[PDB]
Amino acid sequence: MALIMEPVSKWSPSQVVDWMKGLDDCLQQYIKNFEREKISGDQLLRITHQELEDLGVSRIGHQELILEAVDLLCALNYGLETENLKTLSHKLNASAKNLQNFITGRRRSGHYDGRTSRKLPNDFLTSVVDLIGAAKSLLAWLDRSPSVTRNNVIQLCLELTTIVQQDCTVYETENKILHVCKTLSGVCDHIISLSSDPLVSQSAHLEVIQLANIKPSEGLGMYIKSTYDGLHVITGTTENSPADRCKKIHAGDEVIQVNHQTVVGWQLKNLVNALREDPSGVILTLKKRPQ
Amino acid sequence: GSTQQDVCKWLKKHCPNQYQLYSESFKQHDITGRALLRLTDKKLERMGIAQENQRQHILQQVLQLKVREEVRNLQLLTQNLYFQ
Repeated sequence: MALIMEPVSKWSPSQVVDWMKGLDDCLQQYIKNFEREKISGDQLLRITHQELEDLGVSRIGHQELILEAVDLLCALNYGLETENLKTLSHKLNASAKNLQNFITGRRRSGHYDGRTSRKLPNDFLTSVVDLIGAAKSLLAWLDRSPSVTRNNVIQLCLELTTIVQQDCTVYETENKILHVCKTLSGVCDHIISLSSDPLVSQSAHLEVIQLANIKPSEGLGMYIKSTYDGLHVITGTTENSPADRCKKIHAGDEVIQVNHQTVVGWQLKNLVNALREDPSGVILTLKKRPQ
Repeated sequence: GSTQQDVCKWLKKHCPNQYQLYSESFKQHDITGRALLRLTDKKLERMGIAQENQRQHILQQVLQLKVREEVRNLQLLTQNLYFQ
């Protein structure tokens, strides 16, 4: 929300380079050119391949690093105000439906050899994987809100993983996957039907929270996990800590800015540096769950 | 999060045919662990694997690896850090 934070689309080139300084060491060689071209948060959110190449980024590993950061930037600018449990459930049911219609589709085509081949096409893996992603996202949202049914999805996602690893004909692999698909959805519907109708549509918000240290460079007293997806997530605080007493930092919160600097795609290293910079306190912009 | 040299050895292990032909494209483009997992047919063509035939086999391993990561990720969901 524009009261707590200024849109990424409003960032100046300086603001762009600033956030770029906390990304991977191997990408700094480029910020010189981003500078010179006056690349703004505007253009950044939609940077294209050809643009990355003109900025000097040939090694598409380096490209992918940048775009994975900018993808996170997009989740923040468009998604935070938007993503709710309904959204997430729709995305899960959708990727399962599409998988199903994929399977039954393949099977009526003239070129089908699924009853003979055990060679599983790459479509299948990307689909299965993507669906498992949808289910993990649903569950990461469920944990920060109001156990049996949590194991369900986990098992179901696992049944998927073992299905595509079985030295199996593809018709049988397809029957097995088709089954997981139908039930995974049903579980998803059930999770929804069991959900309070005020929370189920609410999305997350931002908050500013100011800490005050009481000794030079003291522990603020929070524990922070940095997910592979890039997230910096507070997992808990410690008693009699600034963080604990402020009553405003909670497990599940995600560090969005540190001292008014967006640290979203950052390497733990540089986030750590950010948090430590001022021994006297820290301003945290936290992504807060609707609960 | 595995190293660039790590990837190269993973390719020699799982994509032997492709390594003789296309070892260098992974070196030239600095395909780290995080980068390998984001890889797609269209991207692979951009690093210079011109033949769709070979591109398939590389993703067949990339995706089979992506799958194995999800077994470990999903197991974890049933069982690093930093502190300030």
